[PDB]
Amino acid sequence: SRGIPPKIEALPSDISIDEGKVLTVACAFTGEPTPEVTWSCGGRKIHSQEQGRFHIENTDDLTTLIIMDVQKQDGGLYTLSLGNEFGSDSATVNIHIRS
Amino acid sequence: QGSPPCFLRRPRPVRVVSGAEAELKCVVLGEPPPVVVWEKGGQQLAASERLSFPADGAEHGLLLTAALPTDAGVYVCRARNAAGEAYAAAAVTVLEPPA
Repeated sequence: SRGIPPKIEALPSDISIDEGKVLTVACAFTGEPTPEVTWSCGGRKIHSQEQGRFHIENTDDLTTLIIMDVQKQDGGLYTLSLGNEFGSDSATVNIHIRS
Repeated sequence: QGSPPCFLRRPRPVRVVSGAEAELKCVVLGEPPPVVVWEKGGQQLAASERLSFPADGAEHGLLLTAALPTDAGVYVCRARNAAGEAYAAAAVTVLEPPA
Protein backbone atom coordinates (compact mmCIF):
# COMPACT_ATOMS: atom_id res chain seq x y z
CA SER A 1 0.00 0.00 0.00
CA ARG A 2 1.60 3.20 -1.15
CA GLY A 3 0.93 6.69 0.13
CA ILE A 4 -0.03 9.16 -2.60
CA PRO A 5 0.58 12.91 -2.16
CA PRO A 6 -2.38 15.10 -2.98
CA LYS A 7 -2.79 16.25 -6.56
CA ILE A 8 -5.45 18.67 -7.68
CA GLU A 9 -6.89 17.97 -11.12
CA ALA A 10 -7.94 20.60 -13.60
CA LEU A 11 -9.41 23.76 -12.22
CA PRO A 12 -10.58 26.70 -14.30
CA SER A 13 -8.19 29.71 -14.17
CA ASP A 14 -11.05 32.27 -14.45
CA ILE A 15 -14.80 32.05 -13.94
CA SER A 16 -17.66 34.57 -14.13
CA ILE A 17 -21.03 34.83 -12.49
CA ASP A 18 -23.68 37.59 -12.56
CA GLU A 19 -24.40 39.32 -9.27
CA GLY A 20 -27.33 37.70 -7.41
CA LYS A 21 -26.94 34.25 -8.95
CA VAL A 22 -25.54 30.98 -7.61
CA LEU A 23 -22.01 29.83 -8.56
CA THR A 24 -20.79 26.26 -8.33
CA VAL A 25 -17.17 25.12 -8.91
CA ALA A 26 -16.23 21.46 -8.71
CA CYS A 27 -12.70 20.09 -8.73
CA ALA A 28 -11.38 16.54 -8.44
CA PHE A 29 -8.25 15.33 -6.77
CA THR A 30 -6.24 12.31 -5.79
CA GLY A 31 -4.37 11.49 -2.60
CA GLU A 32 -3.94 8.66 -0.11
CA PRO A 33 -4.89 9.06 2.68
CA THR A 34 -7.74 11.28 1.58
CA PRO A 35 -6.52 14.84 1.71
CA GLU A 36 -7.93 17.61 3.83
CA VAL A 37 -9.50 20.27 1.65
CA THR A 38 -9.15 23.97 2.31
CA TRP A 39 -10.68 26.75 0.23
CA SER A 40 -9.40 30.25 0.95
CA CYS A 41 -9.81 33.78 -0.33
CA GLY A 42 -7.60 36.76 0.73
CA GLY A 43 -5.47 34.30 2.71
CA ARG A 44 -8.42 33.27 4.93
CA LYS A 45 -10.22 29.92 5.13
CA ILE A 46 -13.74 29.73 3.73
CA HIS A 47 -15.97 28.02 6.29
CA SER A 48 -18.93 26.03 5.03
CA GLN A 49 -22.13 26.71 6.98
CA GLU A 50 -25.73 25.45 6.73
CA GLN A 51 -26.93 29.00 7.12
CA GLY A 52 -24.94 31.44 5.00
CA ARG A 53 -24.13 31.74 1.33
CA PHE A 54 -20.93 29.69 1.21
CA HIS A 55 -21.10 25.90 1.08
CA ILE A 56 -18.41 23.28 0.59
CA GLU A 57 -19.07 19.59 -0.09
CA ASN A 58 -16.04 17.28 0.11
CA THR A 59 -15.73 13.60 -0.78
CA ASP A 60 -12.71 11.30 -1.17
CA ASP A 61 -11.84 12.72 -4.63
CA LEU A 62 -14.01 15.78 -5.13
CA THR A 63 -14.64 19.23 -3.67
CA THR A 64 -17.58 21.45 -4.67
CA LEU A 65 -17.76 25.07 -3.67
CA ILE A 66 -21.09 26.86 -3.91
CA ILE A 67 -21.63 30.57 -3.37
CA MET A 68 -25.27 31.58 -3.25
CA ASP A 69 -26.66 35.04 -4.26
CA VAL A 70 -23.20 36.19 -5.25
CA GLN A 71 -22.18 39.69 -4.19
CA LYS A 72 -19.55 42.06 -5.56
CA GLN A 73 -17.51 41.44 -2.40
CA ASP A 74 -17.16 37.75 -3.29
CA GLY A 75 -14.98 38.48 -6.32
CA GLY A 76 -11.29 37.63 -6.17
CA LEU A 77 -8.65 34.95 -6.26
CA TYR A 78 -9.75 31.72 -4.57
CA THR A 79 -7.21 29.09 -3.59
CA LEU A 80 -7.89 25.39 -3.29
CA SER A 81 -5.33 23.65 -1.06
CA LEU A 82 -4.92 19.99 -0.21
CA GLY A 83 -2.88 18.36 2.53
CA ASN A 84 -2.12 14.83 3.65
CA GLU A 85 0.62 12.87 5.42
CA PHE A 86 2.66 12.74 2.18
CA GLY A 87 2.48 16.27 0.74
CA SER A 88 0.39 19.21 -0.33
CA ASP A 89 -0.91 20.91 -3.46
CA SER A 90 -2.64 24.19 -4.33
CA ALA A 91 -4.36 25.87 -7.30
CA THR A 92 -6.23 29.09 -7.86
CA VAL A 93 -9.33 30.29 -9.68
CA ASN A 94 -10.10 33.98 -10.20
CA ILE A 95 -13.85 34.65 -9.69
CA HIS A 96 -15.26 37.65 -11.54
CA ILE A 97 -18.65 39.07 -10.58
CA ARG A 98 -20.64 40.93 -13.25
CA SER A 99 -22.79 43.81 -11.92
CA GLN B 1 -39.19 28.02 -9.87
CA GLY B 2 -35.56 28.30 -10.99
CA SER B 3 -32.77 26.16 -9.55
CA PRO B 4 -29.14 26.58 -10.48
CA PRO B 5 -27.02 24.12 -12.46
CA CYS B 6 -25.34 21.22 -10.70
CA PHE B 7 -23.19 18.37 -11.88
CA LEU B 8 -24.17 14.73 -11.37
CA ARG B 9 -21.11 13.69 -13.37
CA ARG B 10 -18.12 15.84 -14.16
CA PRO B 11 -15.65 15.65 -17.02
CA ARG B 12 -12.71 13.33 -16.37
CA PRO B 13 -9.14 13.57 -17.61
CA VAL B 14 -8.29 11.55 -20.67
CA ARG B 15 -4.99 10.39 -22.09
CA VAL B 16 -5.06 9.36 -25.79
CA VAL B 17 -2.71 8.56 -28.65
CA SER B 18 -2.41 11.17 -31.36
CA GLY B 19 -5.05 10.49 -34.07
CA ALA B 20 -7.46 8.67 -31.76
CA GLU B 21 -10.85 9.90 -30.53
CA ALA B 22 -11.02 11.84 -27.22
CA GLU B 23 -14.23 12.33 -25.29
CA LEU B 24 -15.23 14.41 -22.24
CA LYS B 25 -18.67 13.99 -20.67
CA CYS B 26 -20.81 15.70 -18.10
CA VAL B 27 -24.33 15.27 -16.68
CA VAL B 28 -25.93 18.45 -15.44
CA LEU B 29 -29.20 19.22 -13.72
CA GLY B 30 -31.05 22.44 -13.06
CA GLU B 31 -34.31 24.21 -13.91
CA PRO B 32 -34.64 25.18 -16.69
CA PRO B 33 -32.27 22.56 -18.15
CA PRO B 34 -28.83 24.19 -18.32
CA VAL B 35 -27.10 25.19 -21.50
CA VAL B 36 -23.57 23.70 -21.64
CA VAL B 37 -20.61 25.25 -23.41
CA TRP B 38 -16.97 24.25 -23.36
CA GLU B 39 -13.96 26.52 -23.10
CA LYS B 40 -10.29 26.14 -23.75
CA GLY B 41 -7.51 28.74 -23.52
CA GLY B 42 -9.97 31.47 -22.47
CA GLN B 43 -12.25 30.94 -25.44
CA GLN B 44 -15.55 29.15 -26.09
CA LEU B 45 -15.21 26.18 -28.49
CA ALA B 46 -17.26 25.87 -31.66
CA ALA B 47 -18.56 22.71 -33.36
CA SER B 48 -16.82 21.60 -36.58
CA GLU B 49 -15.99 18.39 -38.46
CA ARG B 50 -13.35 17.61 -35.87
CA LEU B 51 -15.15 18.71 -32.74
CA SER B 52 -18.73 17.84 -31.80
CA PHE B 53 -20.97 18.24 -28.81
CA PRO B 54 -23.21 15.22 -28.49
CA ALA B 55 -26.03 15.69 -25.97
CA ASP B 56 -28.87 13.58 -24.64
CA GLY B 57 -31.01 15.49 -22.12
CA ALA B 58 -28.93 16.08 -18.99
CA GLU B 59 -25.90 14.38 -20.64
CA HIS B 60 -23.58 16.69 -22.61
CA GLY B 61 -20.31 15.69 -24.21
CA LEU B 62 -17.33 16.89 -26.15
CA LEU B 63 -15.91 14.64 -28.86
CA LEU B 64 -12.66 15.13 -30.76
CA THR B 65 -12.85 12.78 -33.75
CA ALA B 66 -9.05 12.59 -34.14
CA ALA B 67 -7.05 14.27 -31.35
CA LEU B 68 -3.94 16.22 -32.36
CA PRO B 69 -1.16 17.32 -30.05
CA THR B 70 -2.53 20.91 -30.20
CA ASP B 71 -5.82 19.60 -28.73
CA ALA B 72 -4.05 18.81 -25.40
CA GLY B 73 -4.81 20.96 -22.43
CA VAL B 74 -7.49 22.00 -19.98
CA TYR B 75 -11.13 22.05 -21.11
CA VAL B 76 -13.70 23.80 -18.97
CA CYS B 77 -17.35 22.75 -18.93
CA ARG B 78 -19.66 25.69 -18.13
CA ALA B 79 -23.30 25.01 -17.44
CA ARG B 80 -25.67 28.03 -17.25
CA ASN B 81 -29.29 28.96 -16.61
CA ALA B 82 -31.18 31.99 -15.17
CA ALA B 83 -30.43 30.85 -11.59
CA GLY B 84 -26.66 30.31 -11.84
CA GLU B 85 -23.61 28.69 -13.37
CA ALA B 86 -21.56 25.62 -12.64
CA TYR B 87 -18.00 24.94 -13.75
CA ALA B 88 -15.81 21.82 -13.92
CA ALA B 89 -12.60 21.21 -15.86
CA ALA B 90 -10.61 18.25 -17.19
CA ALA B 91 -7.22 17.82 -18.82
CA VAL B 92 -6.73 16.06 -22.18
CA THR B 93 -3.23 14.55 -22.72
CA VAL B 94 -2.23 13.52 -26.26
CA LEU B 95 0.71 11.18 -26.77
CA GLU B 96 2.78 11.47 -29.93
CA PRO B 97 4.59 8.41 -31.42
CA PRO B 98 8.36 8.29 -30.74
CA ALA B 99 11.22 9.15 -33.11
